[PDB]
Amino acid sequence: KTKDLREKSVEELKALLDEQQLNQFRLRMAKATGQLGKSHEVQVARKTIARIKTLLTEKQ
Amino acid sequence: AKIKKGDQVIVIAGKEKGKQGTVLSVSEDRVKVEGLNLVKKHQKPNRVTGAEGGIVTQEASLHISNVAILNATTQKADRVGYQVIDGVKTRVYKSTGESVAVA
Amino acid sequence: MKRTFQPSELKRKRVHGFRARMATKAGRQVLARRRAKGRHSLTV
Amino acid sequence: SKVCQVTGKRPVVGNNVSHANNKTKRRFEPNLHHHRFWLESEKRFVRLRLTTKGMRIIDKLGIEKVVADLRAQGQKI
Amino acid sequence: MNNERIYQVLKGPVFSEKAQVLGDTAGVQVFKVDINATKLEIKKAVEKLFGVEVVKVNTTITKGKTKRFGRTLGRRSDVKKAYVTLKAGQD
RNA sequence: UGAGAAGCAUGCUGGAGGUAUCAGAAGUGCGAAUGCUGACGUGAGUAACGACAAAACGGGUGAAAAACCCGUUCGCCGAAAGACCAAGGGUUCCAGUCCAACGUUAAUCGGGGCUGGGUGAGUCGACCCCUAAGGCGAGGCCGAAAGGCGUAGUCGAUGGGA
RNA sequence: GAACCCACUGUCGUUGAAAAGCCAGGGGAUGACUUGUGGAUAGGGGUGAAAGGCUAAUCAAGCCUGGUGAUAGCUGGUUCU
RNA sequence: CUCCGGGGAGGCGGCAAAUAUCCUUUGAUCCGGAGAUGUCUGAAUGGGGGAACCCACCUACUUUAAGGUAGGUAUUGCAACAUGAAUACAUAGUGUUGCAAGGCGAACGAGGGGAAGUGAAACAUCUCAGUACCCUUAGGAAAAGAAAUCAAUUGAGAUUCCCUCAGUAGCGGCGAGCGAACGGGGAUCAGCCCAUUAAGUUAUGUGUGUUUUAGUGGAACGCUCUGGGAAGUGCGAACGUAGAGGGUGAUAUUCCCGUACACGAAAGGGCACACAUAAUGAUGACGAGUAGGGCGAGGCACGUGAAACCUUGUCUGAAUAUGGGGGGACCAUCCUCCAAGGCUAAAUACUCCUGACUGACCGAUAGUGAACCAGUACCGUGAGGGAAAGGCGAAAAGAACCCCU
Ligand SMILES: NCCC[C@H](N)CC(=O)NCCC[C@H](N)CC(=O)NCCC[C@H](N)CC(=O)N[C@@H]1[C@H](O)[C@@H](OC(N)=O)[C@@H](CO)O[C@H]1NC1=N[C@@H]2C(=O)NC[C@@H](O)[C@H]2N1
Repeated sequence: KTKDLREKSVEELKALLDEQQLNQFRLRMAKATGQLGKSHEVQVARKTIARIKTLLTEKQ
Repeated sequence: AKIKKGDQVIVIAGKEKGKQGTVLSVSEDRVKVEGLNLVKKHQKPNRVTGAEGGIVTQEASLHISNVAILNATTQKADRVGYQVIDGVKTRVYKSTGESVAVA
Repeated sequence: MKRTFQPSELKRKRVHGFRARMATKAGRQVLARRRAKGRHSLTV
Repeated sequence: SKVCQVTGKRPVVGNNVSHANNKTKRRFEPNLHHHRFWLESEKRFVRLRLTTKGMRIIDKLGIEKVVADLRAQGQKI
Repeated sequence: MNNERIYQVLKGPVFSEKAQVLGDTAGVQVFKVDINATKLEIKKAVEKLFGVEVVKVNTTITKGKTKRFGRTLGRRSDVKKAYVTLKAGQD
């Protein structure tokens, strides 16, 4: 996924960061309510946010 | 001198010495071979999940130094070497130099 | 009967506390000795 | 502290020695005191804490030379 | 306020008899929130992420327990709870 | 078996090391030091079970009830043996469940073990503004060094301020 | 004369309920009074209506760590044949 | 988390199993190198404070409400600039910007202060001892160092360290004790400058060499007996530039990991040499309040002694190369050196650390206080004091099921 994020530009990356953070909140809420059986998506989103931040500081 | 998850091996030491089978897993210095070195586990019944217990038979791991790959041509124990054929490293039989047969 | 220890957190901190030890060179030597000995707790 | 600005003299340690040769620690102190000197090149009085040997050196070399020398060593006169 | 803090403020719901009764009868939602969250922060977060109207927010902090698990003494973290009163009939 | 410190053989237990001869080096031999550490005896199933306000019975649960629960009686405190706040303590608070250890007895009970809950403020308190005793203290004065004192200031409630 | 602050007599207790108490009596109780909170004085120093009293259950020189394995013409002990 | 390199069948750290979701030959986990992020306290530095907390100000951008993002705001010293009293010029004072410092940490170095127990069979001179301790402050070492030095056939030739001289000469309530030098043998060797200013040292840049931080290949054993298990018994083979070591169900050169040996680097670091540019050496140009003297002390093996020589608290005070210092009171003669200005590597001292190797060192009351969740539990207001506690089995195969309770 790192390559896919890398071809994108700064504006698209900053938008993707907001979408991923909102998705992280939704996933946390679902897990807390107990309606989330598959649990690896929280780790995937948590790593995706870090990758986006790394690429952002690399490009700036 | 590697032993991999799909090899055909023969046991050279222990109570199973002289028998052969397919290795099921390699972890650290221990190897499990299907159908060999069986132990009887007295499994207690599980209150939460049901699945009442009983006496079950399952494989137990042997030390990696207690098995050797089986040479298919000669049906004897053998050691493993490495040769760089073309550009790739390949395991070979030390007795005859032929490439190890993938199972 | 009245015994010797009459607890008070403010007095404890003002007499034996971290800043009280830092205020003098002898207190800093006390902290150095306790760090060298490897105490899990430096001060009260 | 008791340091002469001109010579750098300071109290030193020694012994009182009695007739029975008992030895006790003591200090020798400089003949220190304050004195105002007229600096003509600056039209003002400069107050120094110095010894009588400092006054003798000032008599020998002139106040201007001594003041310039002390300034050259980082003394704020 | 930024969306980062907005998405970080709320941690999860509270499931207990008191929380259930408050939700059933009084139109009050009980949340676990970040230990450093303020009442205004919680109000804004709830309003943005659930599209409701908040009347007032009440917060409380419960200190963590210290228990002897096995041979070692451990301590749980402090938990801050937020009582959020909704307007009229919402949620 | 030898004069002795000791040696040799072998039954049982034990389950992986031991070591002739001749030389070489010593943390080389314990009963005492009111010796040091751990374990265990005698006293002895002896003294004692912590305010002489006081208990009795019916039913319940339970393996087991003088001590727990419910009920009917009796008694004690009532300027504290009742109800609160500060200090101090820190989950001892509430519910379910368990009884090995803790409770000077037993315990189904508990401030005990385990699991889950519980502390909602513009008006209460703290924080905040203000200062006392006192502390620290830019420059400064003094002192072998460390440092002592102190000006402008800055802190400091046990007091003033919705 | 109660609260509060003391501590004159006696029995009990003395491996105590308590490393200074209980009980029955006793003294002061608007004053040189009692008391909370927060401060100051540090060891040949402090403080003392003065007993060498008190200075964290320790006082004719507090406690801790170093000099230090102080010195002891003294006492004890010193291991197989 | 990203990039580069290595590696090639498994993995999601340990106590600590088990389960679920999963990841991975489109290269996972893991190893090495380089980057990104890096909350709060603590020199803590925006102010304060009972450490991990309370309260702020200014500027720019952004939001519409009671905010967000980024930056700046400590003190002291130095420099530049501006401003500026008594007081006329000035000066003190004040402000801004830039640069630097503070704190921690083993031992060794240098410097400022400096005991007593003890011994003398008592004790004061003396000893202990410039030791313990307190304080300031460097470097990889530091300090010292190129003769106003020794020697005494007129010879040696800077400093530092070791052996000897020698427990000698001496000092000493001539007690207890303290204790040299000359000369000789070694280690290491090196000199260069004071105003157009030297050797050297430190930074930076480039080049060459070397080393270091992952890794790859790596020989050769069968049968038989005892046995739960063979590496052990018996018989016969093979390798050796590899018979170091560890593991494997008992004791293995040939089962496994390795070992000898042969290779290996995208990238980064250390050291050596050479060149180039800065700086520094270097406010110093042959040394006057100096040498010497009186008084009081200190250091010299040397305690006032016949006491030379060095340092100076106090009072004084030259000559200045036809000059001056020393040769242990002092004089003469001879010999020797040139103070009152500097820089300088090696031989020497040490171990908080990193890697490799070793032990007639210990083996759980031993060895670190600590083999184990130890400076912990526990004790104390505090400084501080300070334990006990290792072993199922080769493999959990850790005892399904029945019975008493
Ligand atoms: N005919 C009569 C029949 C009667 C009938 N049957 C009924 C009856 O009457 N039955 C009686 C039952 C007997 C008894 N009650 C049962 C019992 O007691 N169970 C105890 C069960 C829990 C037990 N406490 C767990 C435990 O201690 N774990 C230890 C422990 O973590 C730790 O040890 C230390 N040092 O602390 C560690 C050391 O590294 O080892 C662990 N363990 C390990 N095992 C592993 C291994 O082997 N290899 C690999 C690694 O996994 C190893 N670690």
